[PDB]
Amino acid sequence: MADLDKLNIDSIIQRLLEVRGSKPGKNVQLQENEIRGLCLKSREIFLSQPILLELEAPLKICGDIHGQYYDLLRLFEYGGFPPESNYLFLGDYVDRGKQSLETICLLLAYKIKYPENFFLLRGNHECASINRIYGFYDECKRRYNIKLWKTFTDCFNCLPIAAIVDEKIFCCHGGLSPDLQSMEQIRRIMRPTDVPDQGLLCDLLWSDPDKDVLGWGENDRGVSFTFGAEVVAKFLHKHDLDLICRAHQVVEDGYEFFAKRQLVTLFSAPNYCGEFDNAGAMMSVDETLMCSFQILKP
Amino acid sequence: FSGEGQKLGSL
Amino acid sequence: NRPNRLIVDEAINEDNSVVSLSQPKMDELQLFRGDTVLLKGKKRREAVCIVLSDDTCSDEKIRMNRVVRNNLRVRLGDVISIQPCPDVKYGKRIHVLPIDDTVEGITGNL
Amino acid sequence: RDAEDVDLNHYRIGKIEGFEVLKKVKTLCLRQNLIKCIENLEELQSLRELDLYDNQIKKIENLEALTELEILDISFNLLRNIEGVDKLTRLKKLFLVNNKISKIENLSNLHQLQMLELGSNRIRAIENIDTLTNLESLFLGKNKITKLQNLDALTNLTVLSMQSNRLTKIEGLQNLVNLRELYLSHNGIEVIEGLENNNKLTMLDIASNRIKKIENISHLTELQEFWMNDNLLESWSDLDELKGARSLETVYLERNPLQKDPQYRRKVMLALPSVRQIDATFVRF
Repeated sequence: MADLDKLNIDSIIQRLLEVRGSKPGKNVQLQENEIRGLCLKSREIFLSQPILLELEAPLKICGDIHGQYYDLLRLFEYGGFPPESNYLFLGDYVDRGKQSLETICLLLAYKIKYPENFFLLRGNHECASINRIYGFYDECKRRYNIKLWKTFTDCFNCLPIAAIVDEKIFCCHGGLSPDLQSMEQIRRIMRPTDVPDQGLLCDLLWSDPDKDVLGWGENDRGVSFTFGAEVVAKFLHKHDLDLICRAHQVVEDGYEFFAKRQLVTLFSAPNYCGEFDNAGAMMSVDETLMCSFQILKP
Repeated sequence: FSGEGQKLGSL
Repeated sequence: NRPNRLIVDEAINEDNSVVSLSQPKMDELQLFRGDTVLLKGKKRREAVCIVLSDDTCSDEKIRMNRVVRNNLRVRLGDVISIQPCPDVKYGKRIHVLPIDDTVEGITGNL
Repeated sequence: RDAEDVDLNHYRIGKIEGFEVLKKVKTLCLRQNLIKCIENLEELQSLRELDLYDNQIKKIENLEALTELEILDISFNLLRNIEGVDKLTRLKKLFLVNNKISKIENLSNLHQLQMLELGSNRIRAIENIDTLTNLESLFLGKNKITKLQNLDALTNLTVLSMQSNRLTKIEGLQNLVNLRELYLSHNGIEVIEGLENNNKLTMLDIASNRIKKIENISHLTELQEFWMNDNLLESWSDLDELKGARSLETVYLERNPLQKDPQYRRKVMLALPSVRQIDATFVRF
């Protein structure tokens, strides 16, 4: 971004590359005035874009990084580091651990240097509240003070919500929703925003692509409305949609194609909580809307 | 002369 | 007639939207130091500004700067009525344009 | 030579070597580890820090044998319980928060301790939270108990943090002789005690305080952080008291109903130039 901001962005990129291929947990901190200016610029840029973004084909969209610096670095090394490749996370981009801050800083730096080669989203694990995602709020409270935490929360609330790949594949966090009607109210819903417990964005971030329901029902979050196969099919038919991205789940195969290859549940969460050996994967979207399952380590 | 057509001076 | 038409005195401050109002002026009128009131001028010249609290800079007369007088098309000592202007909200899409005689010389996005 | 730090962060291996071979290991980091725990904890006597996050083990290993430890980062683990932490009285730091912690215990007392964090437990059980008297900084926030255990015994601590705590009942705040830092965000206390007793605090947190005015803020010419977040606001008397002083830096009103007019914000900013920061946007001063 700015001269000091761009220098800090280059330094953070170099630090992440030096921490690439190694154990996760990078932080990538900064100064006080410089970080305040960078956060203000990032909030302004993210709020500048609409809630419904559009991807630039081709791109290497990853699954749920779960706030892992090692996973993000591996995706950058394999799927293409920024700004050499466009990245679009489906959701759950931040989670428990001290490695989500580095990924967020890298994404912000890439967007500042090239907004057409950087994108990320939040799900049930990367929510703005510590009730659903304490891997950010509690981490900031323990490490940093409250002013920087408030600035980060405001910047995150000033971010976009969804993305689309050539109007072919929907880059959603989880599954469909019964509350989502059209894009007119989505683009109208500007900053600020957050993942709720129930509704449409709540079902996108917390719920996953449901098949036991038809129009609406309960979800894994317990309050979300995991729209069933019928609701997703009706939404795709009305909106001429073909694919929807799913994340925020422990995928044993990483990338699962659901709804007859219409819900690519790509998840980049390797070894979720250790016990759940969830596989990592990415959605390699080519220039001709060719969705490929780029699996990764578990 | 035009209204809401040019990119404005963002702060 | 009405007491609200206070004399438009001269303001020592160069701020355009600031009028040095007497303690009696700020008190007898509902004029706080941060009250956005509307002043009506000649030929339907209405504007909203701030009312500064300066008892020593006003004696029953609204000390107004020359910029304020020029913008409002009013002279010194004018009995200008002042009314509250709380309906002034943020504009949606306000069209603006510089003055050719005034933007002549200031190059770039001035 | 012997490694001075054991890093097991996402090691993707159930067995970690160098714990006993390298007795000079001082940073036994296993944050976001794919393994259960780290063995040979008591084998390395010269261990300073021991991080274990996202640990697959449901129990601790040699949690009491390391009597020479300095930092015990057992935070963000999936362990069922944390026991034996009260035995090591020489542990200068302890981080066992943001973990499952179905049985939060072994936090009775210690001789040489400086940092302690064993909150965010699934069970709201606290055992002897105010037993030691050698601490200088207190972090009692994020308490799962509906009420605080004891806070009047802390008379030597210069830093108090009780933010985002579910302990609605918080008393004994006036029993402290002095405290340089005192955070009472979401403490559930109607009024702030110890304002007259501990008046040497440079920071103050109200967090939408039900009190209309601030407790002796005009005479408080030392607090540089007068924060009242998510205020209604209660009244403007606290604002007048804050404006009376000039040695404040951070001032939060905050997000009150009087901010609807943009002219009100400018008038407030002009009125209070002595505050270095204004809630979110720092005052130009």
